[PDB]
Amino acid sequence: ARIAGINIPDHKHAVIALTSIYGVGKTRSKAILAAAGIAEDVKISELSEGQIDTLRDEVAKFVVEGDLRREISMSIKRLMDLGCYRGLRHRRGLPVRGQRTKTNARTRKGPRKP
Amino acid sequence: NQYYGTGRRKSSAARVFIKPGNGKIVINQRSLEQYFGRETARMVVRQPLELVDMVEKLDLYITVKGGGISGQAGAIRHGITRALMEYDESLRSELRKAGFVTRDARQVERKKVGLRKARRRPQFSKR
Amino acid sequence: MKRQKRDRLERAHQRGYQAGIAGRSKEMCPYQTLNQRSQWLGGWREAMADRVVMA
Amino acid sequence: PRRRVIGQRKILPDPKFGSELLAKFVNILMVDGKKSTAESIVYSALETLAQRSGKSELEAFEVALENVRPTVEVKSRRVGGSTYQVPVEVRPVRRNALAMRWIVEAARKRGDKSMALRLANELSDAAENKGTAVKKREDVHRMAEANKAFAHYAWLSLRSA
Amino acid sequence: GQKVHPNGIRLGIVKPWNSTWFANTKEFADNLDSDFKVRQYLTKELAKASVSRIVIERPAKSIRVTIHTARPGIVIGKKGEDVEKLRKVVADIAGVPAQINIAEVRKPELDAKLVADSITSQLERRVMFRRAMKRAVQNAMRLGAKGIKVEVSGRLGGAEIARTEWYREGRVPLHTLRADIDYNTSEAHTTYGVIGVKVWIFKGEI
Amino acid sequence: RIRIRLKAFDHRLIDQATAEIVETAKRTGAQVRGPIPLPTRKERFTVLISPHVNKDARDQYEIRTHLRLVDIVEPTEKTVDALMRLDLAAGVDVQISL
Amino acid sequence: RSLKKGPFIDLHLLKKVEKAVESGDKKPLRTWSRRSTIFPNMIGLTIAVHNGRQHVPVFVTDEMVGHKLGEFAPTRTYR
Amino acid sequence: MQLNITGNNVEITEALREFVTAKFAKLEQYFDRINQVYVVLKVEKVTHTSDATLHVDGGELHASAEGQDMYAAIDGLIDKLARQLTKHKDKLKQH
Amino acid sequence: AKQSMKAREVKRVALADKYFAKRAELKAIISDVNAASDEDRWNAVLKLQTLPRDSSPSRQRNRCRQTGRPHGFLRKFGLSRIKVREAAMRGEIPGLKKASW
RNA sequence: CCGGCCGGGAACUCAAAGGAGACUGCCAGUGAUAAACUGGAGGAAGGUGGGGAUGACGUCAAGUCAUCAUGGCCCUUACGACCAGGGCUACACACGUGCUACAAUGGCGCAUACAAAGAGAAGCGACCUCGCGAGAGCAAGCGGACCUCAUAAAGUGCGUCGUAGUCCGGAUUGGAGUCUGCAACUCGACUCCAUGAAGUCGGAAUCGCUAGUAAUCGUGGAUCAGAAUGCCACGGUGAAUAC
RNA sequence: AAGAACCUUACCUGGUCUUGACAUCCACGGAAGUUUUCAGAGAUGAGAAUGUGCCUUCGGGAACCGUGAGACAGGUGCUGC
Repeated sequence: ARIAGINIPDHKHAVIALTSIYGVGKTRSKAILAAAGIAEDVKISELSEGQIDTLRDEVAKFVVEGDLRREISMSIKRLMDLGCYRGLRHRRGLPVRGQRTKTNARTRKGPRKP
Repeated sequence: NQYYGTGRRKSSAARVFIKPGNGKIVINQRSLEQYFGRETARMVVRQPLELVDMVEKLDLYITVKGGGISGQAGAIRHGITRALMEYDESLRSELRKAGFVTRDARQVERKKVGLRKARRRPQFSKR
Repeated sequence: MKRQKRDRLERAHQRGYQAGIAGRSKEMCPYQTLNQRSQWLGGWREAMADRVVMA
Repeated sequence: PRRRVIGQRKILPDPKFGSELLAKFVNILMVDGKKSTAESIVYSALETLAQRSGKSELEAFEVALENVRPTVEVKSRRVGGSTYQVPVEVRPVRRNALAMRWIVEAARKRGDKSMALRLANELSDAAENKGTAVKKREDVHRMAEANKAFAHYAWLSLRSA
Repeated sequence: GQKVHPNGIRLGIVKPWNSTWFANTKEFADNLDSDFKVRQYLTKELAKASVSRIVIERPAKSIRVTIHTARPGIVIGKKGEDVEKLRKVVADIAGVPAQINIAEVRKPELDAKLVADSITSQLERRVMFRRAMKRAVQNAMRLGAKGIKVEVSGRLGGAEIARTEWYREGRVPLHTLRADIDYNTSEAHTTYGVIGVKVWIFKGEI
Repeated sequence: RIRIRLKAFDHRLIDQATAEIVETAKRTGAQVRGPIPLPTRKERFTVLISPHVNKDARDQYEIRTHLRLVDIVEPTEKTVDALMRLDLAAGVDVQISL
Repeated sequence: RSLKKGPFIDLHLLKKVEKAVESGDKKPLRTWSRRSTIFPNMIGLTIAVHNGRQHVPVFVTDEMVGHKLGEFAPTRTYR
Repeated sequence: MQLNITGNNVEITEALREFVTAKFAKLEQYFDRINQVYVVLKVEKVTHTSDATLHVDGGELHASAEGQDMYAAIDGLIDKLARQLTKHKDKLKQH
Repeated sequence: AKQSMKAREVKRVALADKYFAKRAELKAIISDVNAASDEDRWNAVLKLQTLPRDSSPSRQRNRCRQTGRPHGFLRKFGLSRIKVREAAMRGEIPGLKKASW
């Protein structure tokens, strides 16, 4: 119950249980078990350590927690350093993709202060 | 010999051929149980064969098409009663009483304009 | 969309009963046919007693 | 309505048991226009009502139902400034449907894992005179019997049957 | 502005269509466009000819304009030359050739287009609209219409407020679908603005 | 072998032009497979009815395309030219197939 | 995230760059083609993208290559 | 009670919105609990007219006042609304 | 509705039929995957800017042909929703009548 | 080659032209012997059978001078005409109409059953290869009861999830793409990987709905190069209640 | 509004045209049309080649294109009171 830095659930099935890693979801999580020879419905208590070490270097291929967080921070901070339109929206907290801003915009905005 | 009743219900039409035979019911070259006989309202095809007797008396070759599950089911329920035409108003006079011969002509209504699904109106509300 | 409720016979009753209770001691707002006037007045006189039993 | 003692239609009986009361009960918790899974909830609940009660299923449901069917029901009326509730007797068609609505709501509460387990336990305590729908039954009888002093004019339940 | 068009509500039942051509969906629009332009063109050109209604048919890459008028002598002109004078300019703006016909009405006091053109022209030359609007009703009813209703609308004598008048006489049942009602509408461009004239003429039941 | 399919807007005019071709193909030759009806196309057009606002006031319309088959089984040379120079009742459109 | 094959430029921007690069680093290039990409032989230039009422100059930097010219010239002004 | 102001051909200035709002608030406080109020200002070449729609627990109630200077129309509309409110209020007291 | 706009529409019809469907080979034949994906293809997507911009079929508006009204059009009829009611109730569009079912 | 697949058949579904049928026609009672009402029979349907179209005289000096037409006024080297770029998509906020949820009557995975209506020629686009996929290449067929869009979905059987912000929810954002069109930056749609917000059923106030209705589930059309959570249609499942 | 990237588009900033983008009347030239270059954001302006029948009245009769004088054209500009 320690891969990629954390991986601590138990009593869960394996392909759902790997998805607490920041960088994996239900497709890459099936790619890990299908690429590491593990059936998808086993539990983390039911894995033996001679499988779990073969899953640690398996998930060491795709980018995980820290490298992905400083990577996405490099992307957003890069755009804000260029000062393009997208990064100009990132510097101000408005929708980047071109959503409606007259009415909703409220996930990127936050709560409503007035 | 062989006797026929048409029967239809809710955009769904049956063709019922009844013969003096065993107690088997065939629907669209399948059996009843493997067509819908554990699905929703399987009783409504054996139901007109309950006020009359059917046990190993008459086998049924039914081809229903169009509509859905209970539309085909009520279609067959009308088709069997229509196919009790050689078994006369001794049986159909006692088969008026429990229904079974009205076509049950309730069709789905058309969507009216301005209304959303023919009665629902788009909520002039004060809040 | 269906047909009238209790075809003025014992609706004529409860009109005479409501009109009996809410004052109207005229007994001079009935129907004019006999089978409805008879129990407009019937509900009226059944409503006088129900006025004595209360305020 | 103002008019129309309406041309009334009947219902289909239940397939697995010879009952139309049971088919009405399926139509009560038939949420969202979907009869088949409500039939699976009802059958799955009467099975464990039989195993958790010993006796048969139709009599299990009916004995479990007659401890929540009511007799008197309040009707809220206002005259002048007051707005008091007046006990009307429930008519025996409305009676069992008003029982089953309380069973089904009290099963939508109470939350266990499954709906057949919730409704099975709720019918079990309805046999036990213990659960929620008997508390609502006794609330209705306490407030109609508490407001019993009103038997009057014409706006409710003419002479007899 | 709340009634159905009483010529259009009964288009399969009583009245015939003004166009009797089949066109598949690739040529239906243009086949209706040139169909429009010969009606605009003939309506503009034959304005003195007292035209009732023109019916366009398209047999086999050709065209036929049947011209319903009251005075076919002004239409054919001297010797019949003006028919060909119309037919060359019809064939230029339609699919060449053209077989135009005339189908005159011998009772022009019962045609709703010609009554409305009559009241239109008389209001253009400034007659009293009760005299014109009433004289149309008289001239239909003493000639054999089972009903008529004329309505004029607008300034109607230079008033600062517009109003309508209408002088029905007899039966004009607008809701009976088998009832034959010739409705038509014309417009009179007076120097105070537009005066709209619409006339219903009820004739029979089948 | 001739597949004559014809479509029009009025049923009481296409059933007139169909009787104007069965009497042809039975007047000369024989073996016609009946006036076969086909399903009617029902193009529906819903338009707004005011020149401005009042969206809910509409006007629904339809045109009807009626179709009929003929199916001449054995053609005669009087029949294939009897189809020619006889194409009247404008409003009916005809197609021959071989 | 569009235009599968080849970047987009106009001929009056491509020929205007290939004219004004071999002719030395010069005056800022007035451009109206906002919709065109930024090629790596445009690095080092002051191009003035038209935003609607200005021609705002932006020095083309190395990171700006995959973007377009209108991306670095805002149109609406807020506060 | 939130007052919504709108104007057909009447440019709603900030001094105009302050006064109308004050008058509406004063009326709302005096007669009944009011949920929402819509105000419409129209100018038709001579007539400065005003419409108001109050949404109150009983329901909608509306009034309209023509004036000379807009302010007069607003005052008339507010007095009319107050009168309507008195009627609705004890119309649903009626003990 | 604005004769300027109406003539602008027929100008775009004229150039849209003049250039493309004759020089649609610059994209429908050249700008493809083949063994010709060199600077002939870049010469093609380079080339379509030289053509008049008002030659593409996607600058058409498909207006009404009695009024030029840009909104509310019918491709079957060629008329806007006002004029097709005006001609439908008159009896112009053949076979068209009011529908009810 | 058990595929309506093939000779064949014209019964049946169906197509869609013509007819028949339902009119208080018959019976019993009530009623001024009247109109009518209540109940019964027969019948597919019984009391204007269900639904639509149809909107009286008028009101609101309601809406439209930006569909059009038109009286008057105003501009006519500009309020007219052409082009590029932008804006119509801005956002402290307020209101209206909707979609998706908050889950176990469910989510997910596998297997599998049943529709009606419609559209299609610079268009709809099989099959077969390549791609995880949006899609790409070749390319038949079809101006269509034939060919294509086009696998209906809810449902059903099996397995798992065990009541948690969870295997709910799918917002936002990053990366990589596809298609359309000269051209997806402002500002398109979609796909893939990742990210995983609010939300645990909504105060005061408020709306629709009486039966194939409500409520849910999918499908199609127009407008359209591309761009529906809207509109207009169609079917599936299908209630409660009216004293 | 039954579907605003351009167009639509009516609004804004700039770049231009004036009997005009669209219609008629008068005169003078030219077949119309077609391939390509330069400049420019494009409109536009400059070109470079190609092209020539319908009736003999023949400077034409057409269709089409340019320049010139106005009568005008045009206006989604105001008034739905």
